[PDB]
Amino acid sequence: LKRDKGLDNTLKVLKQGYLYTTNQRNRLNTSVFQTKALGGKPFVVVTGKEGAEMFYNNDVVQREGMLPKRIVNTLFGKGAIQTVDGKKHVDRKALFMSLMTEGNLNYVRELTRTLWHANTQRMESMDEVNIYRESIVLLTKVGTRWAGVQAPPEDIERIATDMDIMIDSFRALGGAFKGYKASKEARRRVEDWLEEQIIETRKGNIHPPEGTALYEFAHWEDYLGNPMDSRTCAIDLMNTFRPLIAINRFVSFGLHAMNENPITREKIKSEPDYAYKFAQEVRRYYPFVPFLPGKAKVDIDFQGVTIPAGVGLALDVYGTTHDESLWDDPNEFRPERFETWDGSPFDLIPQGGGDYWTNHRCAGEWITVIIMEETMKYFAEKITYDVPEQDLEVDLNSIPGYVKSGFVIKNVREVVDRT
Ligand code: HEM
Ligand SMILES: CC/C=C/C/C=C/C/C=C/C/C=C/C/C=C/CCCC(=O)O
Repeated sequence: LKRDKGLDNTLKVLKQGYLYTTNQRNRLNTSVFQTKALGGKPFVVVTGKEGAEMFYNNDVVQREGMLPKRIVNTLFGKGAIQTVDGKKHVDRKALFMSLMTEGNLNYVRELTRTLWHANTQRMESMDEVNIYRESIVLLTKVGTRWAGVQAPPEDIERIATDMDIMIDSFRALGGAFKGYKASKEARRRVEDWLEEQIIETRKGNIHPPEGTALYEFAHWEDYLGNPMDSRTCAIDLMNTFRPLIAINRFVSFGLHAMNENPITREKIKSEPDYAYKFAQEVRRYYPFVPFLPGKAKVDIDFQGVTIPAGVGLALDVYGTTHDESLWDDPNEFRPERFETWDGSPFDLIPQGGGDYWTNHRCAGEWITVIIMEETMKYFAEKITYDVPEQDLEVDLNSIPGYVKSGFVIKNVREVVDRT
C-alpha cells in the first residue's frame, strides 16, 4: 500500500484541493494510496467504479462517526441522517425518499419555473446580477415552499445567507477557521426556526399540507413507533431543503458552462432532452464534493492491497467524476456524453454512489436535475443578457468550487414576441 509521505498532510490537501488525489495517484503510479490527515489519521483513498462499489458495501464500511465533528456542527447538524448507520438509517432514509413522488417532483419543477418567470423584471432593473447570489435567494423561496415551511418575505435574504454559510463550511475539512463560530450561530438560527414550525405543527396550531416535508417529518414514526424529538426532526427537515438551496453552486456553474460553450445554449433551446444532458454534465464536470470519509470495519482486500481494519477510507468523488477511463475526455464539458451513459450507480457520483434506500447516497438527485433543467431553460430561452469582463476562474486547487466572481450578468431583457 503506497503512501503520500508525512505525519499529517492536511495542509497539502487544502493547497492542492480537488486535484490532490489525482496528483498523488499520478506521481505514485497507482489507483490506490494512503495519506494522513485531520491530525495524523490514516485514510486510504479509493476511486473509480470499483472504489465506489466497495465504499458502499455496508458489511465492510462504517460511515457513522467519520465526518469531522466541526462539519457535523455546521453543515449537517448533530444526530442528522448523515451521522447514523444501520437499521435506524434505513428507516429514516425511507422517510426522505417518500417525498420524491411524481407529484412532488412535478411541483418543484413548476415552482422553479414560476419563480424565474416572476423574477425577470427584478433582474432587468438591476445594473448587474450576481447569479450565485440571485439564485441562492430564488432557491430559498423554492425550497422553503416545497418543504411546506412558511418563510416571511422579509426573512428570505437572511435565511439565504445563513444557508450559504452552512453550505460553505466544509472548506477547512473539519479544521478551525475564521468563520466557524459564525457558521454555528447561522445553523442555530435556522434549527430554532424549524423546531418552532415542527412544534406548532404537532400542537396543531399550524396546518402544513399533507405530502410536504414539514407535515411528513412532524408526523412520522420510526420503526419502533416513536416520532423524532423536535430538535432532531428540525435538523433532518433542514436536510430536505438546505441542499436544494445549494443548487445555487450548480446554477452559477451552468451559466459559466453556457458562456464558455455557446453551442450549448442553442441546443438547450431547440433540442428535446438536451437540458437533461446539460444538467447531468454540470454535476459531473464541476467541482463540489471533493471526497467522502468512511472506515474499514474489517480487513478489506482491494486492487491488490489489504486495507487494514480500523483505517479510514476516502471515496474520491471528484476523481471518479473525472476518471479518464470512465469518461473519455473527462476535462471537457460535453453533454452529449450522456447519450451513451448506461446509468451506473458507481461512475456519476457527484452526490454519492450506491443505493438510495440502503446507502448514504443523496436523496435529492432528481430534484437537483429538475431544478437545473428548468433554470438552464430559463436562462437559455426566456432572457438575453451580456456577460461583463470579470473573473471567471474556477480554481481547482481551492475547496469549495466557485466561479470567483459568482458569475455576473447585465442588460437582462425578457425575450418576447410583441408582433
Ligand atoms: C446541490 C447539490 C447537492 C449536492 C452536491 C449534494 C451532495 C450530497 C452528498 C455528497 C451526499 C452524501 C453521500 C454519502 O454520504 O454517501 C448527500 C446526501 C444527502 N442529500 Fe444531497 N446533494 C445535493 C442536493 C440535495 C438536495 C436538493 C436534497 C434534498 C432536496 C438533498 C438531500 C440529501 C440527503 C437527505 C442526504 C443524506 C442521505 C443519507 O445520509 O442517507 N441533496 N448529498
Ligand atoms: C484526502 C483526504 C482526507 C479526507 C477527509 C474527510 C473530509 C470530509 C469531507 C466531507 C465533505 C462533504 C461535503 C458535502 C457537501 C454536500 C453538498 C451540500 C448540500 C448540503 O447543504 O448538504
